[PDB]
Amino acid sequence: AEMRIGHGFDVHAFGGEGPIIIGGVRIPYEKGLLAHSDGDVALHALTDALLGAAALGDIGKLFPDTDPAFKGADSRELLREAWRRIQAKGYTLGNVDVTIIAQAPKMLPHIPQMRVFIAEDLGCHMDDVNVKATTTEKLGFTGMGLGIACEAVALLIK
Amino acid sequence: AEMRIGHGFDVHAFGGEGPIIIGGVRIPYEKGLLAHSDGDVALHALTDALLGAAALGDIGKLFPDTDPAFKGADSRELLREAWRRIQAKGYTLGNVDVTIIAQAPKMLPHIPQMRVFIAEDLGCHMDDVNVKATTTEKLGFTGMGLGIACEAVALLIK
Amino acid sequence: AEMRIGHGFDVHAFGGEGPIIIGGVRIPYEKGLLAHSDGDVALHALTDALLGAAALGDIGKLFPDTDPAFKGADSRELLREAWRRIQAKGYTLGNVDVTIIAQAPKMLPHIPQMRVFIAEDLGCHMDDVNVKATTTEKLGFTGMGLGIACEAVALLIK
Ligand SMILES: Nc1ccn([C@@H]2O[C@H](COP(=O)(O)OP(=O)(O)O)[C@@H](O)[C@H]2O)c(=O)n1
Ligand SMILES: Nc1ccn([C@@H]2O[C@H](COP(=O)(O)OP(=O)(O)O)[C@@H](O)[C@H]2O)c(=O)n1
Ligand SMILES: Nc1ccn([C@@H]2O[C@H](COP(=O)(O)OP(=O)(O)O)[C@@H](O)[C@H]2O)c(=O)n1
Ligand SMILES: CC(C)=CCC/C(C)=C/COP(=O)(O)OP(=O)(O)O
Ligand SMILES: [Mn+2]
Ligand SMILES: [Mn+2]
Ligand SMILES: [Mn+2]
Ligand SMILES: [Zn+2]
Ligand SMILES: [Zn+2]
Ligand SMILES: [Zn+2]
Repeated sequence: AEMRIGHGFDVHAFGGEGPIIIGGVRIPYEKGLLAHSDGDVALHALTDALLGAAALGDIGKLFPDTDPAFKGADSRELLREAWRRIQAKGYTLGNVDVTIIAQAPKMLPHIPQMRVFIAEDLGCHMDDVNVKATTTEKLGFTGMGLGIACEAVALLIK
Repeated sequence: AEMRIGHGFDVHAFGGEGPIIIGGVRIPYEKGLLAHSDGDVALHALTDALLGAAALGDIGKLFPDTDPAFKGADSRELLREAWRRIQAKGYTLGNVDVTIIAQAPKMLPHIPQMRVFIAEDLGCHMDDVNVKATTTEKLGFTGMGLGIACEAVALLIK
Repeated sequence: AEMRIGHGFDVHAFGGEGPIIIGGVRIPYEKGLLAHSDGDVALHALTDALLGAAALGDIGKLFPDTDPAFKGADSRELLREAWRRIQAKGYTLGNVDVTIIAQAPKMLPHIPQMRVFIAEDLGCHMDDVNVKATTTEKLGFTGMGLGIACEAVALLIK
């Protein structure tokens, strides 16, 4: 059994009306997130971490910012699709860990539901999906409420 | 033997008198770090990386920002406590890698002592604990001396 | 077979004439990168991820900012040298995943060539090297075109 590591990172800016979608979960907030998809940084970062582990590039590589094939869709579809590909190459999920970086809104109440979504989307047990949040103690663009960042790592098995 | 990956990230802002505690080590600096605990970003980030690998959430989940149980303590206690929990679920340490992001102070002289602390706190050999530092070449909130960031990754074995 | 995780992170600021070197690849851009070496954030971050996995510190530890031994060289040499050391301790490459964080230039056309370089430098198959890019949607120092950040993770086998 060969094992593979992956990393992902994403940022999206605030704009317009709430809510925001993070980890599939619709979360109420004063601002919404500017996006060409649904702006779900958590799932984008996770997808990159997963793809990178399977050495398949990134989301922008699999789903061009323009292309007809998979266009203007919600990030859960993109996640499921990438996982389809990652499995086609003969990988199963080791586990994933996600780190949301945001000053607000409060993510912790929504994390259990995010895990239901991700566990479903990758067809695994919840105990292989972990999600956290942190603030930057009001420092930097996230700390000064301009956007949200997210990091994810992934482990795969062949 | 099943293997598990984890990631952690933390930021704290400068304020008041030095010194700062980073990786358990008390380091002299003009400013100190604003915190509800001892503001040890290195250990916080490590703890999250470890917890995330064991799919146990984050420090804020285990030790609420308010709660009586483990209150206003130093981050080495929180680290040891989380490791107690991570072991209770039947995990041993693969290895940890930590990345301090700070313009100053200079971290490199203190890294050997940080590793003594962490290796003790997780009850392992030093050769399973790695710590680095980097500046952001004067860019961003860390680069403009407003705070310190840290990243950690962890590998666990069941 | 024991397995080891590593993480790396690097930033460099824009300045002077293009081009920039990223992942060994010379990429045309209006500004160049301020550096004591060639300012290759991608390879620096990768090297730290690799060294950290082998618990050998960071690049600044192996190659002091001043030292005669390996001085003012290009980052591919530093990468190859660190890999020599990492192998001397009895490690082979599991895989690496790299994440470039930059508003511009566009990295995606250059990624295939970056992988040729890294795969050569670590003497492995391309399918063990993954590289991505992302913008911070115009937010933060990278988003406001002041510099480039990069993250890397690495897996090693003993
Ligand atoms: N400096 C950069 C940044 C991104 N990219 C590519 O552009 C894509 C999308 O960039 P983005 O930062 O807007 O990512 P999204 O969160 O919008 O999907 C990435 O997935 C990469 O393929 C690039 O080629 N060079
Ligand atoms: N956007 C956010 C940020 C943090 N959190 C939670 O709040 C806790 C503490 O946040 P923090 O950024 O002040 O972390 P500390 O370094 O102060 O421990 C985290 O551990 C999460 O449980 C959240 O629910 N939503
Ligand atoms: N706060 C810090 C930052 C960096 N360092 C050390 O200084 C070295 C170089 O720092 P740097 O941010 O300029 O890294 P480069 O990208 O210039 O190689 C690091 O590799 C660390 O060894 C430190 O001791 N304390
Ligand atoms: C964990 C990672 C990837 C850290 C990199 C730091 C980063 C992207 C800072 C954003 O700039 P900023 O918020 O400091 O911009 P400014 O302070 O200029 O508003
Ligand atoms: Mn806090
Ligand atoms: Mn430097
Ligand atoms: Mn975008
Ligand atoms: Zn995105
Ligand atoms: Zn903290
Ligand atoms: Zn560098």
